[PDB]
Amino acid sequence: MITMKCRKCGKPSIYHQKHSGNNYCKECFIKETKRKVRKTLGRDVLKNNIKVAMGLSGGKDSLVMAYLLNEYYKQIPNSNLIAIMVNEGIEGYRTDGIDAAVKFCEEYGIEYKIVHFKDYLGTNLDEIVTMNPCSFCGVIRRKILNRVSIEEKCDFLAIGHNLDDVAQAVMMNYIEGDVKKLAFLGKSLKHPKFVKRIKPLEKIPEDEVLLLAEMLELKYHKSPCPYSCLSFRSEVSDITDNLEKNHPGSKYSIVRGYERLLEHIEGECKICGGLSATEVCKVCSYGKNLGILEKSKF
Amino acid sequence: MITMKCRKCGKPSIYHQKHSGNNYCKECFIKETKRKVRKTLGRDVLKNNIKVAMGLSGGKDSLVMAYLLNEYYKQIPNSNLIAIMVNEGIEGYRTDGIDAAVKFCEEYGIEYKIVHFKDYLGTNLDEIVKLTMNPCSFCGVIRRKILNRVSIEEKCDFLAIGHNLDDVAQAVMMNYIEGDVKKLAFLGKSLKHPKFVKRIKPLEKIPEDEVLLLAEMLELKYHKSPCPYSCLSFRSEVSDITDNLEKNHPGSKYSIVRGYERLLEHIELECKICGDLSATEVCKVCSYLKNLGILEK
Ligand code: SF4
Ligand code: SF4
Ligand SMILES: [Zn+2]
Ligand SMILES: [Zn+2]
Ligand SMILES: [Zn+2]
Ligand SMILES: [Zn+2]
Repeated sequence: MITMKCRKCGKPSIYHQKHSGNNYCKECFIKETKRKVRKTLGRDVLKNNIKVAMGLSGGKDSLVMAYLLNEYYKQIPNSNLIAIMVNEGIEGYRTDGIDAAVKFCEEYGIEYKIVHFKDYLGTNLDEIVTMNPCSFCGVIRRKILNRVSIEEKCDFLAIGHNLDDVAQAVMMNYIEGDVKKLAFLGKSLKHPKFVKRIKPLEKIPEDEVLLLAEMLELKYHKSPCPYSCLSFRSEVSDITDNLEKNHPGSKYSIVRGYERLLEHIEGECKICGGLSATEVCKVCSYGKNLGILEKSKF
Repeated sequence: MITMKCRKCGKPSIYHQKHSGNNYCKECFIKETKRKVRKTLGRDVLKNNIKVAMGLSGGKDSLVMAYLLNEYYKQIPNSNLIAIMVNEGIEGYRTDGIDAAVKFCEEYGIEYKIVHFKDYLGTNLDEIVKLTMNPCSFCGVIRRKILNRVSIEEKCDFLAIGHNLDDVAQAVMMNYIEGDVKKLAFLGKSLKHPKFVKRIKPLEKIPEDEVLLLAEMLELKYHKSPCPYSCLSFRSEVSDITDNLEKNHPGSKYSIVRGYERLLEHIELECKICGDLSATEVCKVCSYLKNLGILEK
């Protein structure tokens, strides 16, 4: 009686979903991942007369998200999909990673747009003499992607964050005790054409994203950062992993717990563009330390 | 340059506070622990014309908290301190635990009151017949209601509980991992309590290691008090998470707690025969009180 046949077709299985206790072959795993992503996005995102910008970085996540989104919008006529790669401009890596994303876009017919850090910002790599490097990079990338999505007049900005990436970030915000970082995430419903950040992979674990990348034979590139290595996220990932390894569905209950939390919690800027308040811009804080550069509003 | 002299007096040290990177001798550590507890309680708790009931269970925490509170209220003329021991009646050796707590109350002159679970309707002489849920949860929930009803009976202003920084960081993390917002809703709302006696935790910001070190220096005769009918492995797993986080990032337990304190201040704000209620449906928090036990007027 206790075998390993597929839950949907009773055929030999390739994946045992440790959370649910369900076995899935190649075909049934792809179908249930597509179903879960279709559920995550909803009918507001998956419909006609919709333009979706997507932040691609060459890794498994971006390419897996890019492939799934393309499969849906391929069978929708007036529903465009644009790919944005943001070249940080490092002497070490970054050059490799975007190459795998560009070659994917060519092979699958996705309109790509490579935008550089050394364009919107004057300095390509490091503001050496003081201030956090990995954070600075992520904050700017978000503002660049928002500005490119507005420029291309996109309805949504798709980001390849998986359930592990979200569970880690939630747990990090919990361990750090950040309520100010939790506050900025609060006002993210619908704002002045401020392109809505969608995460199609938000409920798919890293292992499933990786397994889906292997089965689709997607030529993804890891691209390790030569100027940033935060050991806290790798420590937090081990916490969430060991929690999942002892209690299946921990990562989901951690995330669902933050989703419920964010519901029950209660353009302003200078020169550039609105994000929260005028005061002294959080992005232009590092800009003030050097000198303000091109690309701004009226 | 790099020695080990005391941060407050420059004398050889007995404790290295791994989170602050500071060193304290016996006298300076006792003084900084007393200062932190004085800070946790405030002027409203540490003043004249108040009575403080305190849940004692015989362990280092309850005795350390009982000793500190007694030191303060000893010099305060019009302020009282009552100790309440709750024998759950769940057989085994709970008696040896209360024995250490009673013998402290005798040696230090604190008015003690031993109250039973069986005395407040039911039995619980191992009642679960064939902290998270079912046996361990039901015990903790009742204990709270018994302690509240003994404090009301003695007309106390506050109910002191021996929860330490480790105890508090773990519970917060458990509530985070479980994703409980309904259990988070119970905390707060009832901030303007009518009949409910205010639950104070003097040890709330003192880590378990400091509480234990303070117990050793004061030569307190505390009892181990182990449970023969409850062992929840999740809290022991969570404690290891909070410990390994502290061991790699000093002050993690405090930032986890301070993060929950800041969260609870910016968050969203029928029980027949007994009472409690306060924006809650059916038995409020009373696990059952129906069929298996009943017994009502
Ligand atoms: S790891 Fe590198 S590319 Fe990623 S946010 Fe940090 S600095 Fe930027
Ligand atoms: S460990 Fe034992 S005494 Fe403590 S709450 Fe659980 S059942 Fe009650
Ligand atoms: Zn199948
Ligand atoms: Zn700005
Ligand atoms: Zn000293
Ligand atoms: Zn009741």
